[PDB]
Amino acid sequence: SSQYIMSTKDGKMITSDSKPKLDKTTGMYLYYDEDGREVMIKQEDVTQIIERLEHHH
Repeated sequence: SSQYIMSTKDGKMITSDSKPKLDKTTGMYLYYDEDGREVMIKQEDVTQIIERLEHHH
């Protein structure tokens, strides 16, 4: 239900409907894209992970 957004050091922004899972072996954050499969983003490229809560449930 919560909405996730990741901010990239370069200034970009990325959304996801699932909590991105950090893979310490590769320092890669796995997450799911809109209408699609999983995708990868480097841990070091991510400045923050933002959770936006749902309240109208």
